[PDB]
Amino acid sequence: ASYKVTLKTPDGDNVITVPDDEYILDVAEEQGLDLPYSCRAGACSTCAGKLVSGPAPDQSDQSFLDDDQIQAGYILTCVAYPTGDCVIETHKEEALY
Ligand code: FES
Repeated sequence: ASYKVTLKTPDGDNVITVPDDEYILDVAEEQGLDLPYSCRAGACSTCAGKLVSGPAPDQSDQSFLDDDQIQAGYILTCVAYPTGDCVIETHKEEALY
């Protein structure tokens, strides 16, 4: 299955198609977007984004955000799979400090 993921970047909004078994960061980069990252292993906050609408992405592979933050919609985009059409704001790391 695939989903329409709207990424709202500081530069502009981009609607891309992401399959249910690929990570959002991976697919965004394939489409020419430049999103932040460092570890790419779910263990830091560099790739953080925030869910604006749509179902929550599958974060079973993330570990850095606290249960509280997954709670509130923060997403580690490097290890997040989409689970429905959704809109995510990227570059949100500063927001977690
Ligand atoms: S780049 Fe470290 S958690 Fe995604």
